[PDB]
Amino acid sequence: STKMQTLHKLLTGEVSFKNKAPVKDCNIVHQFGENWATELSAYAKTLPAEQQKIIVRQIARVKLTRYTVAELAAYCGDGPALLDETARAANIEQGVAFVKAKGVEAFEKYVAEESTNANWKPEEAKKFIEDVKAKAK
Amino acid sequence: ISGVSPLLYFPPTTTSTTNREDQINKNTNIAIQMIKRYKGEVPPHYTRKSSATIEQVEKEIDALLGGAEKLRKTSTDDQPMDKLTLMERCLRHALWSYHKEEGRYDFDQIGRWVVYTPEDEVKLAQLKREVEAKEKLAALRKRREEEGLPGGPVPRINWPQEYSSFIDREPVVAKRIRYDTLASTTLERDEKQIES
Amino acid sequence: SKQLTFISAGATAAVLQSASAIVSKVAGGRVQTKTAKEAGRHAVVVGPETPIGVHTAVTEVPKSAQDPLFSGVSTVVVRAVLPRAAPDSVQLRDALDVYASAGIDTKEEVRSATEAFKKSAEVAVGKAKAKGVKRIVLVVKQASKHNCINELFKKISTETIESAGLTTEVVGTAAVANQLIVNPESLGVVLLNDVAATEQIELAFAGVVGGVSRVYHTVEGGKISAGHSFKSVALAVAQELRELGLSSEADKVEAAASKNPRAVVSAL
Amino acid sequence: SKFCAMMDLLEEMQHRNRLKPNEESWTWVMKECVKSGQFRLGYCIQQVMETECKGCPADLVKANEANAQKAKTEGKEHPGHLSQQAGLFDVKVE
Amino acid sequence: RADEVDYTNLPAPKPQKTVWDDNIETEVLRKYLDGLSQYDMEEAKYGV
Repeated sequence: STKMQTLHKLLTGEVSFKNKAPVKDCNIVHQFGENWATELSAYAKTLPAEQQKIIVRQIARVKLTRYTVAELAAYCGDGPALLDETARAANIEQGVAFVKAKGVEAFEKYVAEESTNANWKPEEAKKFIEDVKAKAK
Repeated sequence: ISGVSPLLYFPPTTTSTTNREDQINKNTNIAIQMIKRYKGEVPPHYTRKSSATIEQVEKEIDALLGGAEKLRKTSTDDQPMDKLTLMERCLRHALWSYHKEEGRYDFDQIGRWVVYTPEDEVKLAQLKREVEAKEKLAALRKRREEEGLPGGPVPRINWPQEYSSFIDREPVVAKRIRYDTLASTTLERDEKQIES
Repeated sequence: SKQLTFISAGATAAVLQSASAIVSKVAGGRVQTKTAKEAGRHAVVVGPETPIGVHTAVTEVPKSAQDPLFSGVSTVVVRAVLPRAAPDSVQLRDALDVYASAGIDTKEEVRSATEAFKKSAEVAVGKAKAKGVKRIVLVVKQASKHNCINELFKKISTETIESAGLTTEVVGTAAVANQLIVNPESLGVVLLNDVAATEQIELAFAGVVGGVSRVYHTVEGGKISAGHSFKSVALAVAQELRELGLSSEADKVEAAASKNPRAVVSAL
Repeated sequence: SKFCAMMDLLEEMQHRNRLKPNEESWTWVMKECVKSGQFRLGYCIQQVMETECKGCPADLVKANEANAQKAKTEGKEHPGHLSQQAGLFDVKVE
Repeated sequence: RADEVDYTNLPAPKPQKTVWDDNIETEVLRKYLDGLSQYDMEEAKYGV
């Protein structure tokens, strides 16, 4: 009960972190868990409609916060709903340029190393490398 | 780096064609402008009363001091000097001040005939470090350029550790961006124009 | 007969071509569309980069183009823009901080910066008074490098605002950016000092809201529209046509932008 | 550090066990100094072999000099912070 | 049933000062490189 109450206050802005740090996707994951969104949506159903709407809106804004400011400015120019596709296309274009620049095997090792730091799932990394390779030809 | 990130990092070399020429040329434009402001205005023009070259003056000085060689006598640092020695010191001091302002740096003669006060000695020692260091830097960059290694400095970092040690990805990415551009770019001026 | 001045600052050719097609198809040829690098009125600037001749960089949340996520939000983000010199020349925002370290005199540059901040402060307080807010939020990057430009910015912005009778709250860049993206209803008027990070924050806010057109106030006196994406540029053109005295055309462009952001030209 | 361990081992052998190191032991030390690039320790070991033993393997002496030449030309003969000019009030006493 | 955890509490991001290789190029740029490291640490502490 306390965790959900704390999370609701945190998203609403009533409750601040110890060091007044920004409430991004990364910050929440380190305390409330990776799936903080899942345990919050179910809890919100036990609240009036107004609170439910606020929780949904705050969750959506937090997800948009998962990108850096530079990425948002470059890719979120034409709305947030189209942000994900635009960001994916730009990343794919970078992959194509990398492949055309320094071969494929190095790109394969590069993507694998990037997936390590990215915490990317192997399936997602494999899908990305296949997509960029297909885009090349 | 907590949480699954949206995108993978790729070298931010989108404008990889940062032609070394242009970067150096822009550096030249920046450097000259600041130097002009710091100094101020070009000093008012001066017309020479007599025409003579520095080489001719040096040759005349050597000829004048060459005849008076037997006449010269070893004098200790703590003994009164000879008229000959006084003339030699003055002439060489002026000549080597001119040469140090021109660019020729014979750090032995400039030491003997220009260094009197300990402050002067400190300034000379600083100059010797700068001249030799700049020179050896060019040699390092020369071999570096022949190898194709990035002209700019590269820090000794292990980014795989960096992502691991952080809790948010935004600052980590930015650091890669900054140091990637630093190494990607060149940091040298067109000294021909700087000296001019 | 009439003229619309298109400025390009770091914009891809695709966006500029899209803007030219939109104006030509909507206007119908009555108003010509000329391209330049500086203007004071009837001007649309395409691209993230700041054009030459703009001192204020205000942006708001238009009611018509509010994204469903950000419905009802009302906050005005004004970025102060110092005079822009040639790309090769050292910019004032950097000269004001590096010359002091090098010992060079910084009197004229300080005077120019002071004038720019005063104009930006006057714009910010006017917006705050119009909206009725009592306190504004100054944004200054807390990096050690920018320990002089921000100091002057705070010294002047607070002086002008306090003279006007409103309150000022100073904050950094990361905290304000997170608040503006997550909880923007708690900020009424936010001024931003002239830094690259602030420019990115302004663009991110203009895009996250759903795509809007920024307003630039120039030295000559006036307002010019600014966009960076297909939707933002389309809204910028629609506002510009409205200023020229075209209501139906402006509404059509706005409707097309709302419906089909990336392909407004074909949509309308 | 391999060199430190071997020197300590020799110290134990000569002092706390009363055994004189032979040529073989010193040669191993010299090889480690050459392999590790520590060209200054090689000079000291070179004299030690020339003093206690009968000279040094000329192969290793030349190699050690070669190591010195490399950083003699690379601007890494002395750590730079040491060579920085300092002053009475320009030194940071941690 | 005692206290479990302060979800509000967050471990501060422990900064690390960037270290440059000791070459002649570093000595010439010692002041400039040091400024970059200070800026990097300031960015890490504040966040951006």
